[PDB]
Amino acid sequence: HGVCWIYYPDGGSLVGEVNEDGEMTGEKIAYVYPDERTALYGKFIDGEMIEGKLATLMSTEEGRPHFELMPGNSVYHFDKSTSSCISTNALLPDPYESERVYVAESLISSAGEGLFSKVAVGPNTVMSFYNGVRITHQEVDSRDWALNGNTLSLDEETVIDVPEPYNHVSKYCASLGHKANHSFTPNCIYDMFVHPRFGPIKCIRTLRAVEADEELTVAYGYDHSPGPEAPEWYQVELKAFQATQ
Amino acid sequence: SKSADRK
Ligand SMILES: Nc1ncnc2c1ncn2[C@@H]1O[C@H](CSCC[C@H](N)C(=O)O)[C@@H](O)[C@H]1O
Repeated sequence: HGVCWIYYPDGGSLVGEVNEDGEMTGEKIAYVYPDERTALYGKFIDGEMIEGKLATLMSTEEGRPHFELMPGNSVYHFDKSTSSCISTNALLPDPYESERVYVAESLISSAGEGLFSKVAVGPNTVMSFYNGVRITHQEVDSRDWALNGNTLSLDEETVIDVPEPYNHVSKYCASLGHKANHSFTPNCIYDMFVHPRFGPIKCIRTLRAVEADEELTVAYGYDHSPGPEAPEWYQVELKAFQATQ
Repeated sequence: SKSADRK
């Protein structure tokens, strides 16, 4: 009975035959990443991934995709974080992100680790996902900056955080977006992303072509006239940036 | 406001 594709604004999609009630429910449903090639294929209920196995979208006939399964028993499920649990599988990487970025020492002095591109990509490419626990703006804005190194606003109601000890990739590597450092001249942006495992989160997307082994940076976008409400290191850099202008 | 990328 034919096949539906639902594209999110970020370029990922859900694809499959819908059931009698018109739900994306079945054994042969897939989520396809924004490369229109990497896919998680298997059992979904009402568009929610129950058992998605890593696959490649090879071709499409009369609108109907063909998937070849990748080796391994890489399987994924919808596993939205809570305020305390960042993931059921903190050490299981996202397979699309794995092929595109890695973590290494930042090239920015005294900035710890940073996120780097594995491959040359063009503009508008989703590179990495910023998943974390979900907490409130009230909580975040009421606590010390020391606790807010990794907080990223998701929307008016929710802030995503990667709190200790999940700021170390030895404890958490299911996503890596929290490892991109700040620049006032960035090559990437944060953008909304609907992820079949993490749910509604943000991703890191290039705004220009990037080379292999280039460090990926984003503007953190703190309020410069709430001086700035920002960590001291950012305040130093903001002064330098305005000076160059 | 103690988080990145607020609208
Ligand atoms: N431009 C910059 N200069 C110095 N420190 C930076 C920076 N951008 C990010 N940071 C550091 O990175 C933290 C945000 S998370 C980014 C990844 C982090 N460097 C890490 O190793 O896990 C900030 O708290 C700050 O410690």
